[PDB]
Amino acid sequence: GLPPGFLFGASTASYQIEGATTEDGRGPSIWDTFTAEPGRVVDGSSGAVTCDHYHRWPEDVALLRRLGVDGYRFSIAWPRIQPTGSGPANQAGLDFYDRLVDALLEAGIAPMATLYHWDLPQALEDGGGWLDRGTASRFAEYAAIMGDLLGDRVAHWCPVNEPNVVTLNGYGEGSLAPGKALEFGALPVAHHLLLGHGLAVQALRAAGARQVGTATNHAPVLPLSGSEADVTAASLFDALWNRLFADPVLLGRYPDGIADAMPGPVAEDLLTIAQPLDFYGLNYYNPQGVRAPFDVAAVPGYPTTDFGWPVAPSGLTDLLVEMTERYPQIPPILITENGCSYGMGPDADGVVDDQPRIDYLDSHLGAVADAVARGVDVRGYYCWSLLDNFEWADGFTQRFGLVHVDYDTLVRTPKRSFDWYADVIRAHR
Repeated sequence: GLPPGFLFGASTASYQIEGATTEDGRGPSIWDTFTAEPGRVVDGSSGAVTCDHYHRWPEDVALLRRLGVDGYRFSIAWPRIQPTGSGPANQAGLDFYDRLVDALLEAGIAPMATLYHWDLPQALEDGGGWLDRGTASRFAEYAAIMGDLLGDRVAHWCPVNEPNVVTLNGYGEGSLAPGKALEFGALPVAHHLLLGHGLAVQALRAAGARQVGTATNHAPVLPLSGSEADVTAASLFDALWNRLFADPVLLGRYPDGIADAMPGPVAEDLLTIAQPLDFYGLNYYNPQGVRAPFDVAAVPGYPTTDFGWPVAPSGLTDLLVEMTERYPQIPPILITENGCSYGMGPDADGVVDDQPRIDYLDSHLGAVADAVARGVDVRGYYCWSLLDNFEWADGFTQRFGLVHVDYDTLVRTPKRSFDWYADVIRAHR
C-alpha cells in the first residue's frame, strides 16, 4: 500500500564503511581519536579498514545497481575534503566523491549526500568542536565546497545526521566521539549543529543544489510507569530528543525554556535554522522508554534485535502521525534510515539466511503504508544499511547489512534480505 513512485534506498556513512583512514591526505577525525583510546570500542576495533569501500566502491555500486534501489544515501568525509576542517579543499578527496557520484548516475541511482555523519576533523575539536559557534561557519564553508563540486548531480542532501545523537551522546554523556560529558552544558552543541544545518542549506541552494532536507533521529517516547517524575522525565526527553531538533527547523522556535538557555543572537539564529526544506528526513529504529534527570531504558514486551533494541513497527506509524500533528506544514517525509542488527553470517553453503531482518523490514514498510493510509505524506524509505559495517562504540559486533561483509577477506555476500528487498522494489514498480 505504498504511494506510486515511492523511493526505495539503502544508506551508509563514511567512517563506518570507507577505511583508508590515512590515505590521500585524509586528516584525523574525532573517531580516529576515539577508536585509538582503550575501552572505547567494545571489541577493540576501529574504522581503519572496515568494509574498505574506499578501494572497493565499484563492487558496492554494482550491488546497489543489482538491488534496484532508486536512491543511495552516503556521507562525505569532511576530513578527506578539509583535513583540518578549514582552508582549501584536498583535491584527492574531491575526486573520490566526484567519481562515486558520476558512477551512481550512470547506474540510474539518485544520490543522497549527508555532509556530516559524525566524523568531525580533530583539528576543529581541538579548538572546541561544536561548542564553538565558529564550527558552524567552517561547516558552511565545507557545504559550499561540496555544493560547488556536486550540486548539479546529487538528488537529495542531508546536512547533519542525527544532531540529537551528536549532542546527547557525543557531548552530553560522552558514549560516542568526542566523548565529552557536559550534561546540559552540551545544549550549545545543539544550537550550533542547527545553525550549521541552516547555513549549509543556504550554501547548497546557492551552489545550485536540488533537494535539501534532514536526517534527524526521532522516536515515540514512552513513560515506563505512571509517576509524575516518570511522565515528566519522558516529556523532557521528548522535548530534548525530538522537539529540540524538529521545532527550530519546522516552526522557527525552540521548545519552551530552551531559547533562554542558548548562546548568541538566538532569534536571528532561528531565522537561519528554519530554512524551507524540500523534504524532512527522519531516522527511526524504535520507541524509547524513559523514567525518573531522566534514565532511558528499553520499552518492555517487545522482541529485541541483537543490539537489544525493541522491534516495534507500530511505533513508526505512531511517530509519523504525531509528527504530522505537531508540524502540519511539514514537507514530504523520507525515512532516511531504518534497519536492524542481526548477526548471522554465511552458512556452510555460503548462504546468509537473515529471515529476522526480513521480518523487521517488511513490518516497517507495512507501518509506513499504515501512516500513508491516514494521510501522512511519506515518499521514500532507505534501509540502514547496504553493508555490514563499523557500528561506532560497538565496533563490528552489530551487523545491519543487506550484504554480509567478512572483515578479514573483505568479501561481500548478499543476504536473503537483499534478494527480498530487490523483489519488493521490483514488485512496486
